Amino acid sequence: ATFEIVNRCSYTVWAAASKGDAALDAGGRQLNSGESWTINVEPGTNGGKIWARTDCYFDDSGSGICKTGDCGGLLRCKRFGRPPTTLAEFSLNQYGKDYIDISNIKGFNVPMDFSPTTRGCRGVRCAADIVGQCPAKLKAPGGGCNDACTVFQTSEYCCTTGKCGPTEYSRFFKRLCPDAFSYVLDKPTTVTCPGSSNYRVTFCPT
Repeated sequence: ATFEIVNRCSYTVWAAASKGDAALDAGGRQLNSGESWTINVEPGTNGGKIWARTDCYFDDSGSGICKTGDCGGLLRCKRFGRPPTTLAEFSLNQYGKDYIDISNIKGFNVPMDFSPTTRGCRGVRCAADIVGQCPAKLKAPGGGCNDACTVFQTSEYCCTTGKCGPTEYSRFFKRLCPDAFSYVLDKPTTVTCPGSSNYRVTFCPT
């Protein structure tokens, strides 16, 4: 499957792609304002994620640090990123279909649109100014808007017991972005697409 990652932000972002225990394609790359990077994700990839990283610094070996979404200090991510990170999530070729969604469960750092470039389904988007409107207690000093689990580490926010309900904090993310997961047990906003669809992830779509 092909995923065209486009940075429409006025600032540079370092795209990242991983399935948790391995990188997807090269795993990461710098995307200056306006640049597009197309990656190939193997069919059947389950639990894949694409996200943007901001304010990064990498040496010649590809090692460094990012203020948001840092993945073990690597340019080419092999693991998931450090919150806050707006997440484009997907599982491909799952019994004949693809499943995609955007999640704020791990916070929000950069606005994003995640849409198919092929026929059969609609896209999802979370482009509201979540960082600007972020509740004071969730603001990340390093940049972005943290999710409540990251900040408070409670069973309720992290849904540790598999039993949790919406909260003042999750409702904030849901109000600004109704089409993205605001907490673990949020009413699903997952989109079903034809198996083997292709996609485009656009940072700062509006």
